[PDB]
Amino acid sequence: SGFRKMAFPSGKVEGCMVQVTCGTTTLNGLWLDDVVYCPRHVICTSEDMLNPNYEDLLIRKSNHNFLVQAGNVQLRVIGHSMQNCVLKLKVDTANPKTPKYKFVRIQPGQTFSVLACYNGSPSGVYQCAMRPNFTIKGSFLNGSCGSVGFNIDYDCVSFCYMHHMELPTGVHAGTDLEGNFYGPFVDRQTAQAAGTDTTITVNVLAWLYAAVINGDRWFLNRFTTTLNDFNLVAMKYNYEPLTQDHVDILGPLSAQTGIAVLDMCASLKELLQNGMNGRTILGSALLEDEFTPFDVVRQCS
Amino acid sequence: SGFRKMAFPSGKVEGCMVQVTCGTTTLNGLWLDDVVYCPRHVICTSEDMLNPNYEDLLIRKSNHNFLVQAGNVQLRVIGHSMQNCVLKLKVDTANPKTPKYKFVRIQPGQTFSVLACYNGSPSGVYQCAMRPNFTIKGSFLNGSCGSVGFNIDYDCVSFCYMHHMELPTGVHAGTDLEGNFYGPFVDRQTAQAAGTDTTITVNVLAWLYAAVINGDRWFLNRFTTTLNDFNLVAMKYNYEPLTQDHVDILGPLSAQTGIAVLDMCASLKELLQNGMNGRTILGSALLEDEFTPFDVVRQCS
Repeated sequence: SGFRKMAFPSGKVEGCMVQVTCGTTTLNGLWLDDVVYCPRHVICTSEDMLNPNYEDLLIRKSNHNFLVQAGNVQLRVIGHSMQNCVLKLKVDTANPKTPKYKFVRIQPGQTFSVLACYNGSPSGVYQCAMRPNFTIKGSFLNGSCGSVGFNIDYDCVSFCYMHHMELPTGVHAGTDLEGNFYGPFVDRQTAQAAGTDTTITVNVLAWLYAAVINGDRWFLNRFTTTLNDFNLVAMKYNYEPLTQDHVDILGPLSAQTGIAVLDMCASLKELLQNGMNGRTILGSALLEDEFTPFDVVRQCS
Repeated sequence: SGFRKMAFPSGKVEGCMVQVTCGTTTLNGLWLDDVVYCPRHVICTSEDMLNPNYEDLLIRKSNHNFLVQAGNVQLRVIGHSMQNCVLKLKVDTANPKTPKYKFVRIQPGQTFSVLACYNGSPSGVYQCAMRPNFTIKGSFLNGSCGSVGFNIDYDCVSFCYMHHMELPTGVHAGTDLEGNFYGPFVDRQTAQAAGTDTTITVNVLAWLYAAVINGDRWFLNRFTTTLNDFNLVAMKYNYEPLTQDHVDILGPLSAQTGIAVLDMCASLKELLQNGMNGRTILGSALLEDEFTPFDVVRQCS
């Protein structure tokens, strides 16, 4: 028993992290087979970051401009190209630790593990959720660009995030591994900022189910509500709307506990309207929305 | 920027996890060089767990009674012995992925990463603090015994915890890797329960410093307090006493922020006496005590 925010074991990804240096700019890259993936902004300095033309900047580079280091061993770059906001550097050695992998793009409200790296060296691992406004609330210091986010399913690593930049509010923005940004952000210095965010309702409900499974029941009540009346309270408190597909995804948890989804929605309505009155749920005094129904099932089998 | 509960990258430990089976009991073991370490209660069934004599039970076993599996490869057991509550199984193959390691015992209030495993297969990684009552608030399902806790310092893994059992309140108890339990617990079925716990004051203060570093300042005030008057409020709210050594450990954080330790103690006193009034600190509505001063410095450089 117990319920903890848990990352995937990171070993399969640790074996893929390298350091990429271009000029005086160093950051992290992802070495899969004979290709290294990294943020394209490794090819410019701060003067270019104000208004960069990356097609121009890349044409002015050669293979020998890129230093790739996997631990001690320097990897020889034999080709370079750009795919959207990611740079692909072909190297003359296939990574012998390449896991089975896929490049997948995730949806807002889904979670993934982040392996924070500096200078190609992993430093820590933690879970993130993609917020509805396409930012993540991570922990990234200078040098962490190119750190990746991933999920693991039966020894296949699904890479979903590469870190590119920090926004003024301290949240983080990046791309999928095809180089396409999550959200309306760009890899240049503008006044860009995170848009308004909302709470992921289906995840809050999943976490209330986790709490019941772990013996927290004080917030339960005899009432039920309709989907429609619940959603009127959702909008008032800046929660995302709940759909029938959400109800269906919550099915297995509702079955394991015996509490119908719309029964739990009544509890959430009262928590939103009255607060907690000094009590806690799974050790939180706030309603937590960064656990998916899948995350809960994984720990509550 | 940002501040997140972060585990150490787990790859070095993943390469050491094996499955140990004895009869119908299977759990996790730790394979370092040519020795496998696991909880000794793998050698008994439920009838023995009520009042086991482990010296008797081990004398009745032979090497061929132990099945050790590292992935697919079965490891041949050529020796067995008991050290306190851990079983040591000598095998005929040295683990080629053995990292540099040490066996260290940690202090209450210190943190470590847990690699949750099932059937020798890692499933997730998360941070834990050793509570003052020598329990941890982990996430462990059936089959997770023998999962280990560790810290990493410059590619040396310091193993500090092996998981043995769950207590009635849902918290967890285990041993160091020499087999010596943390706290007053035993590996048999008694009515044992966690003792009263307290809040780790130095860690709460470290986390308030993290918050200031990340731009949370609303709880600061112009006041200072003495160590003695602070400690009178500590006892009232079930906080551990603060010592001069604690003040010294908080030195670097106090220097980076410009807020003297006893200045921050005044803020903690007011947070304890008045609450938060609907505000949050680093996204928590509760005061968090599972980050050490070291954990904070690691993310706030």
